[PDB]
Amino acid sequence: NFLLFSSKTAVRGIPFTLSTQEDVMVPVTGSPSFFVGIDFDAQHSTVFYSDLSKDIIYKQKIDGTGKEVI
Amino acid sequence: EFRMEKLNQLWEKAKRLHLSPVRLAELHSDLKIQERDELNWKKLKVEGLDGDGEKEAKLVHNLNVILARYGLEFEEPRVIDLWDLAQSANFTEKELESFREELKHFEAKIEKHNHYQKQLEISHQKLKHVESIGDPEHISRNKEKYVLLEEKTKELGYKVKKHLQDLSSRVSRARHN
Amino acid sequence: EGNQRVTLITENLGHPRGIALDPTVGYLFFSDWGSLSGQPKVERAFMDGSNRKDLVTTKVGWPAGITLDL
Repeated sequence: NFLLFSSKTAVRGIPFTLSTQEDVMVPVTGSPSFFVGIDFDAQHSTVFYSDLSKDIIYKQKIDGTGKEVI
Repeated sequence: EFRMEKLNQLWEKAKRLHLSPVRLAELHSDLKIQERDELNWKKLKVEGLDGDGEKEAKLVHNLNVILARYGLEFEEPRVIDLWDLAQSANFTEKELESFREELKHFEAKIEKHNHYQKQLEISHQKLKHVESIGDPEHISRNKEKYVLLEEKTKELGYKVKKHLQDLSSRVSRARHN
Repeated sequence: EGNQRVTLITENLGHPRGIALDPTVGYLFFSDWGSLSGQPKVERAFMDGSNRKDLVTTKVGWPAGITLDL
């Protein structure tokens, strides 16, 4: 488990504990991007997100690979 | 609780003996089961549907056995405070263990400081006695001890205060983050 | 060749610019021309990111580059 959150800059995942602050997933980022929506599919260890700047919904693995357009 | 005449009599004794309530509750259970069997047995006596003594023996066997089963680690207040607060901080187990060792060293420092303050007090008592006596050699010697012992004691005082400030500030920062 | 990604430092990082390291001793140095706390600084860590220190903090300004005299 970890805290998935989204912002204009990037989609990031941080531990729930406030001590070990380092990210636990590869931060999702785009060049003109503006991220709003997020969810996850823990079976495939993927996260869904919507780039409101592109108007596209993506999925991407935790390790940073496997970006695809939904 | 029971229709049966002599089972009502037996059931009163178990209340008088204050037996185990669960076993006492089960004792009602099998007696309520037996009373149906006992009335069933006698129902055959008026119906003449037994002549072999089965329906008597089966019930008295259980009753006879029922007669058996029922008779029928810190020393200074400051380090204690710091440890108590640091328990609720956002410390890693590794940082918590290192912080524990740090409080042990800080505790050694405060014990050294209070020991030398007590030495500074007994040297002050010796100095008071000597000053009352008024011997110039005694005054010079007791000064050579006291005036240098004060600075040694005060240097520890500064060092203990700084260490306390550092530990308290770090714990307070690690409680909010 | 770009395998085995892992993040070392993320807390307070502000604007990290410079970096240098001495594997013979195990220290990692990096500069930061303004933290989330506001202060620009030069700092030192172990090469695993632990035990961070303000190595320089007064009159720091905009530290842009770091090198070591090994």
